[PDB]
Amino acid sequence: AACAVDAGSVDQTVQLGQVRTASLAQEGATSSAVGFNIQLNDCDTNVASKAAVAFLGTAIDAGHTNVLALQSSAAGSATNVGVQILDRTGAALTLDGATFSSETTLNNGTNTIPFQARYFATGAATPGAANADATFKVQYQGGGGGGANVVEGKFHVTGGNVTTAA
Repeated sequence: AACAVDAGSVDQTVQLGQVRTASLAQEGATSSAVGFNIQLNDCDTNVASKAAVAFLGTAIDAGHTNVLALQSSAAGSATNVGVQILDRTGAALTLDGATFSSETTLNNGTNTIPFQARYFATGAATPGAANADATFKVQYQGGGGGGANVVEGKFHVTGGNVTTAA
């Protein structure tokens, strides 16, 4: 409660564009990264000096706990690729709702915590839609153990497509 999550951040979406299978041909290949942020308003640094964000979603498998599984689709979604959420240090965050981003240091009032989303291949990707969803929670570093916003934010990736094309 040191801050409030901006309503525009509480339910938001990133679109990653179109990716070639040739660009996701082996584990660890990545698509281009697109930025987003979590905006906090009305921050009171009497209460908290720093904020961080954790993300929860279904991971693609046990060996890739920081890769978000894609939603199924009638036409067949891409396989061997999911979505990563990168914090300000470039690290992809484990999607267990308990692995927090590095901290953003706050001023009073409005602050933005920067992130990126990208596709990450776990193998040789195959073509199809590549949409994903996650939830997020904001935690503060402040007195008495800090605090947390009671809101559960929603993050979405839509408009994504993996194709086999030149």
